[PDB]
Amino acid sequence: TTIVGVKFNNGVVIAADTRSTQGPIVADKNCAKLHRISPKIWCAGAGTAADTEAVTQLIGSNIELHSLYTSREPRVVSALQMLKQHLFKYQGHIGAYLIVAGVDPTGSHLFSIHAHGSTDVGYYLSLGSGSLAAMAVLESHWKQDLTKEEAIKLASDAIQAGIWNDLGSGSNVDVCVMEIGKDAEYLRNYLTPNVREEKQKSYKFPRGTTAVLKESIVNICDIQEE
Amino acid sequence: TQQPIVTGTSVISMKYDNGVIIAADNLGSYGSLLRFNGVERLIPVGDNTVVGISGDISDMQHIERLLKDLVTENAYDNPLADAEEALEPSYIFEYLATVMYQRRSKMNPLWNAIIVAGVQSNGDQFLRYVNLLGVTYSSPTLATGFGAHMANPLLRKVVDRESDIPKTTVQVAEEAIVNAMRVLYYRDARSSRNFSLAIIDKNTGLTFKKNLQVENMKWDFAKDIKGYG
Amino acid sequence: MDIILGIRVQDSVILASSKAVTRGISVLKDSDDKTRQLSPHTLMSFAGEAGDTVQFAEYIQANIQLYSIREDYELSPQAVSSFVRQELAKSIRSRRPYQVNVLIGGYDKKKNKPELYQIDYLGTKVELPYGAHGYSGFYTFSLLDHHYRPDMTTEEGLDLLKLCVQELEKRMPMDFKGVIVKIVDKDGIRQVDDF
Amino acid sequence: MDIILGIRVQDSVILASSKAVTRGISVLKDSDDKTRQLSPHTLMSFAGEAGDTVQFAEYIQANIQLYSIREDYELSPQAVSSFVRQELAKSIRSRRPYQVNVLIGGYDKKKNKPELYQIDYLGTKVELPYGAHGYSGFYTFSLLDHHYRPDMTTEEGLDLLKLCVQELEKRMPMDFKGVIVKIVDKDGIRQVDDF
Amino acid sequence: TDRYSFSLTTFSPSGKLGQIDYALTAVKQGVTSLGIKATNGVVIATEKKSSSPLAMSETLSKVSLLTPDIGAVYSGMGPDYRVLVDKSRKVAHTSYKRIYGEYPPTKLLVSEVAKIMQEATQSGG
Amino acid sequence: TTTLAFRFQGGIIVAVDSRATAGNWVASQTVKKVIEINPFLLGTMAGGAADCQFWETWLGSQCRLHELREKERISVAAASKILSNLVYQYKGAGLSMGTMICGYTRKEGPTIYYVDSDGTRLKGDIFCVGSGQTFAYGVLDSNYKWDLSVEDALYLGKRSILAAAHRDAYSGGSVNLYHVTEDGWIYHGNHDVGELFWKVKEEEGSFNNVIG
Amino acid sequence: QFNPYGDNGGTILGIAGEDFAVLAGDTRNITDYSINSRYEPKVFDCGDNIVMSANGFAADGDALVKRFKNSVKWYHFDHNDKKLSINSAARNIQHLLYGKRFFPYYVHTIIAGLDEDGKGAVYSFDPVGSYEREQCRAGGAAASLIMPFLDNQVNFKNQYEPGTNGKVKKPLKYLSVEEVIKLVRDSFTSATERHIQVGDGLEILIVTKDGVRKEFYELKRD
Amino acid sequence: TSIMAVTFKDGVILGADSRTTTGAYIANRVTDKLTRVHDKIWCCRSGSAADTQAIADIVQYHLELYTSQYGTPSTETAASVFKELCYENKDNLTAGIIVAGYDDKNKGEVYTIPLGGSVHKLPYAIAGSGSTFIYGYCDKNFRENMSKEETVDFIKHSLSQAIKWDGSSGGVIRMVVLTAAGVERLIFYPDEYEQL
Amino acid sequence: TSIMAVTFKDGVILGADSRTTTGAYIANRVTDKLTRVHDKIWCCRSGSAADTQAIADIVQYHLELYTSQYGTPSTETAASVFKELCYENKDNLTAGIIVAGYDDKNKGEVYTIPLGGSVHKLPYAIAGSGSTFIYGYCDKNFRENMSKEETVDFIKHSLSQAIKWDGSSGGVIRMVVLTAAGVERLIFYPDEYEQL
Amino acid sequence: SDPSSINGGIVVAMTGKDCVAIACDLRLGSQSLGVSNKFEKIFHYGHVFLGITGLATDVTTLNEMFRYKTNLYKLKEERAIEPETFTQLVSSSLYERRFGPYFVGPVVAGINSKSGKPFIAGFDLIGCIDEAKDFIVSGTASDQLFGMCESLYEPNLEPEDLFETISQALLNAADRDALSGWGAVVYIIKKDEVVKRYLKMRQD
Repeated sequence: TTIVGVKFNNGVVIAADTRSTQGPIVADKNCAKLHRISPKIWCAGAGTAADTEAVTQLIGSNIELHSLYTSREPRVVSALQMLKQHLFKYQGHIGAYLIVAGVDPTGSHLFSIHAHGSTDVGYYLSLGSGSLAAMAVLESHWKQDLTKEEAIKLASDAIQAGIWNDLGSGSNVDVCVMEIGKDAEYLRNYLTPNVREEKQKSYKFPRGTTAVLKESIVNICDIQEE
Repeated sequence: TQQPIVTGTSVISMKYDNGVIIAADNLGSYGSLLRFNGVERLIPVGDNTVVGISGDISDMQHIERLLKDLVTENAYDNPLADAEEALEPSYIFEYLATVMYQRRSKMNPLWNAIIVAGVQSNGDQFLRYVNLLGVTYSSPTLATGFGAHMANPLLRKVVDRESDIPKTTVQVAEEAIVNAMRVLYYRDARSSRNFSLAIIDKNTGLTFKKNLQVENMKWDFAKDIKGYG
Repeated sequence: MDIILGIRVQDSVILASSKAVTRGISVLKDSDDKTRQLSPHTLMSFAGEAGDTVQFAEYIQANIQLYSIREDYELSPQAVSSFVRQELAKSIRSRRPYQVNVLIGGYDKKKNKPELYQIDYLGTKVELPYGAHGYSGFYTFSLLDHHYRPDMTTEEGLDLLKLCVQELEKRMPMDFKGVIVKIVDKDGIRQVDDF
Repeated sequence: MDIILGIRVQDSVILASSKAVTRGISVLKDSDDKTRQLSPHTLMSFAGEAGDTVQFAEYIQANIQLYSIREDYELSPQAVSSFVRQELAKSIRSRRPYQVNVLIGGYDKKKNKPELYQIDYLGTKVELPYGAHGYSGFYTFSLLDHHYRPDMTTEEGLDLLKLCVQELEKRMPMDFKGVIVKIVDKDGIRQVDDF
Repeated sequence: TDRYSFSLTTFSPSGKLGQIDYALTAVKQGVTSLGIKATNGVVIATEKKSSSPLAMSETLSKVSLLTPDIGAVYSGMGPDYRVLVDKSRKVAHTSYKRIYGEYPPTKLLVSEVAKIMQEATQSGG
Repeated sequence: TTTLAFRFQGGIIVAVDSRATAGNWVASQTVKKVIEINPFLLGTMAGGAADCQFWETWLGSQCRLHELREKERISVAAASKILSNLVYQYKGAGLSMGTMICGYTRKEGPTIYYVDSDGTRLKGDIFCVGSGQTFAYGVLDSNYKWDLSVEDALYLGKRSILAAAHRDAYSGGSVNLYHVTEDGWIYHGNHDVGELFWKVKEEEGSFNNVIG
Repeated sequence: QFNPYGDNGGTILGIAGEDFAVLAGDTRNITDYSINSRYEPKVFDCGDNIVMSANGFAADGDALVKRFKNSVKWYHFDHNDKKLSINSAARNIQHLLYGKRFFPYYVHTIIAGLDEDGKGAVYSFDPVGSYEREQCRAGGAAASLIMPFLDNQVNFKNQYEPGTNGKVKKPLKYLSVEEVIKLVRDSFTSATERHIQVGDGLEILIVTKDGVRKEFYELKRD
Repeated sequence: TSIMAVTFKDGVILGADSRTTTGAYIANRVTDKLTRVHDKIWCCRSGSAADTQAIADIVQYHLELYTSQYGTPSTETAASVFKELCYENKDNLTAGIIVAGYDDKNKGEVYTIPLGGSVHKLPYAIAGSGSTFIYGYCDKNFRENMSKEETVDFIKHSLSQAIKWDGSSGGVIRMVVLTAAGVERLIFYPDEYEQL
Repeated sequence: TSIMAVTFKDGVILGADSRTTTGAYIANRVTDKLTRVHDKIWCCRSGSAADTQAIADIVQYHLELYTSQYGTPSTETAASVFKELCYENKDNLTAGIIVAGYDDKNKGEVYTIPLGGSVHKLPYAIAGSGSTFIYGYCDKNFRENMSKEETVDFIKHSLSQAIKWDGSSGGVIRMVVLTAAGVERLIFYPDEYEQL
Repeated sequence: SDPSSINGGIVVAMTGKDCVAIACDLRLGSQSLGVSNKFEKIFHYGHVFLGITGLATDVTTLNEMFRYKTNLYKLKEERAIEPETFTQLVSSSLYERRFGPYFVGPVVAGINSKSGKPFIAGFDLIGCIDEAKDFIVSGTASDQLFGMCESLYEPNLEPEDLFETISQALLNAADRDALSGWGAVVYIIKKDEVVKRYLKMRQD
């Protein structure tokens, strides 16, 4: 799983791969790994697949409370502090390896956070098992304070380094751009490398090729009057 | 049973149209404590092959002598072919491989990763891999230690496979090697500023340039990380 | 474990239990019961850990009878099995493991139909025309397949059952010194002294 | 499954061996021997764990026979148990322990008086009036001091042996499928089908 | 000790319950709010009136958001609205945003808050 | 897994399964649990696959060095007890073995010995060895009688493996039938257990738990 | 700690025809989550129209290529130009396998070639010894994904004749060397999207008494 | 992880690295370890990165409140809060926190808290796991109340040796200065002292 | 323990500390670590007392036989006997050995041998348990090819710093001056080094 | 033992053209002993289908757990639950026993009644949404099933073409699986009509 986060002057760009594994077996060919604390506070996760989404959903609920409660836009900081605090109590038994990103009135942000509430701030951070592959590409092209468009081309290609060499990243590359004092635009399937080729012969079968032991008719209807 | 004692890490390598560039960090790690610096691990064998080794220095040193003794055997007899047709990278690779295989049998292994890379006397580039397991593969770019999943992905952009080699040259390779060595220094705790860069070219032979430094490293965004407070 | 057999015949249910009791490595008793009548038309037999089972069986015999006197008419065999399934699900999560492997045979007089169920200690309800638990199960599940037909009588079921007894006696390393046989049927719950 | 018994009387030795074999979780044989003649009036019965019993019995059959035909003198039961004890002791120290307990019952011709030895699987012989091995022999011991006299005939010790076997059906958690009785008498070695 | 665990709402002798009628008196001396249901929306609307001329009223939200798709508005007392708007928001998150991760039906939500009201006419305090 | 041999009047019937699984995955359905020791002796494949098959190929070597050296055809007792002492040498080398050697001689008669990994060898008239030896046993030993015909004996071998295949997981695949005579074993071919099922459900009237 | 075994993955598929045989496999070699190589057959010609792959761990799986190719040489020398048969090849291997069993191999080995009647013969070995003939056999880390589909298209497993509705079973239909190309590609296409040890390349080697034909197809990069 | 703090004539200058390794993979390398837990009492972190950060929020929370109801805490006071948390979590967390602070009554003072939780008031302290390599250098070359320049280069040079032997220490050298002048952040780029 | 050896202009000086512990209890405080295995090439023991002493006899045994057949060894040769013996008994035995010698041709030399059986030549080597602490001081205060007076006091100060921070070191400071001139033994008592 | 390898179980599900299909085997074992060649692992509340795999006890335990929760929804809000709303429900429920969990793999399949779309979804023991519009397979031969179902599958299938791909895929995995087989039953689920048809196969 290769999930990158690249900060730039105007905002922060968070991308993820859509190959979902369970073991060496591919669970889902295409299922996005991007979640939403708030509109302006997105995150994605690698690690335990159930424990990223539950953690994101729960702290999703508690910032949503707050966001009514202060009667204003929430903040990246608010998500991080509740996340970080939550995860320490369990001592890192609720796994979570999230790039948390977002913009807010108080500037551009880009964090990573680990299972037991270790937190880093960088300009480019990646987590999961494809994290290494990405990171190499990410430390070469970069410079302080990118452009919007430069940041988008480099982030996609960090996941592509992933697709090539980490077996947990495959298929479609989704991107989500967040920029300060404007809407968040989710550019799902920005780069789509590898598509399953057409069958040499389409597989169709005539009927009665599968034999029936017995037949019965059980409908999904409830009971109603005669 | 073997326990790693003094270990070294990171050698990178890639092919290009006329030869290879293999380069390594030099630094003897001893865990988080670092006890040796400038420890060479590009061991030249012949004059057109560098055998680039990582893992234990002790095992590296005991087979460093044996590698020099193969050349000594080759020069025993055959005055017309004491390196000309008695030394190629493929022979030096196989020699190394069956010693590690036999020690995995014992359970008393040579704890290393080994790149053997050079250019043959057929005139064709060579890059193969062996280790303490004693697996074997050929490759178009190759690496060891922490760079076998950091640096190696950066080089796979550069040369995808065994028909992208003539699309790659020595200036484009040189840069790719520089970049890769810089990147290793940031994210590894076991990589330092010294690295030695060896190019084995078929038009100019073994040109071994020693003690190159990392240059154009960025550390000026470090001030714009603030506190948490 | 122990011998613990079910056969659902086409007018009654027949259960059978191991007479024997062995604690440590010595037999103490050889006529001791391993089933307790839960309700007037429901019987439950039990085998497992050999101290857990007997105590817990009294826990179930009490709880099911409390509702039988409440409504002045028992709980049907499906409902009894459902209740046992629920409890055992809680009980393997619990700090103190309970292993009770039980065959509930009962003559359902509320649909006038025999029913037999196999509830393992995990807590899985299963409807079945004959059942067993433990290693006895290994020899009888096939052997009952050969000769069962849907048509069965009580005396045909005994004679097949006395065949299963003997087969187990040769083949299974433990002793159990014959079975005790009980019938559950429309006229009540009676025992047979033919083993 | 582990039951070998010895009653030495005043003219013979009475040995009994299990007829059941269990390997794995099942009885494979209900009718078997676990006893092999060594010499014309020396019988060695053997039991313990699977496959130590088979191989080390025939190993001993061989050694003892090699000697007694060659030099045409049948060893004292005293000499024989000593040889078996030397290999039993040796093997605990060595790479393979041989897991086998032997009753060597023989009729001394050099003393015209029966002798019964018990050798534990460690290699320690001890002569006794009667003997056993295993946990099953624990049951049987308490009959043996009661009813034995120092004036017992073969007939007395066969009738004593009926009580001990019947004790075994009740108290052992497993069967043994009856026993082969062999009576090591001055005339030869005879098998009788009494229990 | 506590002893305030007796009800502050109780039945009158000639029927009804006197305490909830007294509370509604605060609604018919309150501020006024109304709702017209269209076939393509609902409008809900209310009056703001100041406590001082130097007070603000864009710092006060008499119409408040419970979830993006369901809004609420009161008549009655202010204080009572402040606390209750928060309990509704909180119950809309525990019970459909941890359990179905979406926004609840409007029929259901109204029910849930009516439970809070019902168990506030129960017990002391 | 289930392997059985029973002596009757015409000799010995060997009937075995063929589904030899890897665990939760069925590695192959085609694995033959017959091991031709020579034309006059058969070995079943129970225990670890590798070990059991291998050394009974080497038993055939010891069969052909019986034939040569003694100028006679090998006793069943002789074959069985060779393989026995060999696995005692490897006892606690962790290799697993369970085979029924079946043979029929003119100087010992039909004889089964069940040789095992521990150096245990048992003479016997019926054995059934495997994961599902218990299921197969029940059918076989109820309807067992020493007086029996070849047709009846063949049909009982099919039906017993069939019962194992039904209830136990690791049985199934295909059956292979042999009828051991003194002139040698006669092969009675391979039958799939899945075609065999539906014949036997119709003809006996059995398998009444299966819904049909 | 030093661990004396590992893996290297890969997925192989050996299909016996009715006059041809095909032993194929991917040319991707991996260790954990690093792609070691995109290009690297383990499907070596060995001489005498036998093709071998010992797939799984690569250190063991090169040991059996060595000793087997030693045996080819020494068979010709010590049986004086008598060719090593398909049958001969199977049993020899067994001996090499069995030879380390207390420090066992950790590969899944396969040979393929034609038999002496001019039909395909595929033998497949467990990691420590014995073999049995096949007609379809997958192996490697993605064995159980390609295997149940190959049985539904070769051996017609769980298929019946149409309009009989299971009264008549579905019999075998004699295969074509082209036809089997379609089966192998469609399976490893599924294999690339549904397993992660599969991709980069596929190399099918077709073996007859008329030659050994190689075919390299590229696969999906993940 | 390399952490030190040293007192001087006008206050206290704290000095730390900015590499955080876990195993051999560096999690972040521009890492800021210098953390504000009051307004003039900053701490340096070593040990397990999460556990220390967990504690410093909890301290920041207690100290902020203590300021508003009871008055400014001392360096001492701040050590009693980190001390009593590490002290009831010594069997299950391990944290090395160095607490340095500028009093307005007794200048800068340095306290060290090890892994079991204890106060020791000291004129300099050294702790961590990469600066467990400069113990002999630091003791010898210390001089009582240096000038401000001399202190900075002293601490830099020391962390240079610490960087040199430990692959777990490294990056830029970050320094925070606690003084009447304010709170002043200094930074040394890697080249500027690995040249020596 | 702390040992070290350092090259200098006119030879090499080997330095050691003759505390030898078992547990908390100091077994003997006058057990030398400076071992003569050749008359001008000495060696320094550290790690377990038993293992190194036992190997040092073997290595001495083969340089008696070496000097008598092939003539005088070099420092390279003494070290290479050690190296290759600790490789074949490295999952069995543990050693710290600093091998240093005076040869006429090449002057003083320092080699160090970890327990895996690696040899590495260095200008200065340090080993023991106190080697870590004084690592920062050693490279800071060492000068390349300094006079004899500066080398004596450098090893004195370095080993005074070892004993301050490593309590398995102490007893006395001993030194062997291997020079062109010969073998001049030193000992420095605790009251001398304590001050300096 | 493992709580997840003790009675096997696989559930397959596929999508088609205006229809879904779910199907299971009938083999209920207690370890290696086969107990029954009868047991549904498929259930239905209204027009949503729950196949639950894994552990014997947890099939029943989760089934009456969702029996309770389905009731509450229908009685209050007077409608039957949607496939998507059910999937969310299941996600949250699995997660409630995080540590020592529910020992199951449920598979959610329906066709909406508000827009008339196929919907499928998958879950582990802890549970995480595994969205597709392809196929969702779960169980112990889930691995086997993933290859086999792909090979066959074509986006959009006529309801009795749909029936040919799922029957074949399920039977073939299930007759190479130790704890599963013994009969199979396939439901073809149309908007207003379900046929439950059994398959004749190997009962061995």
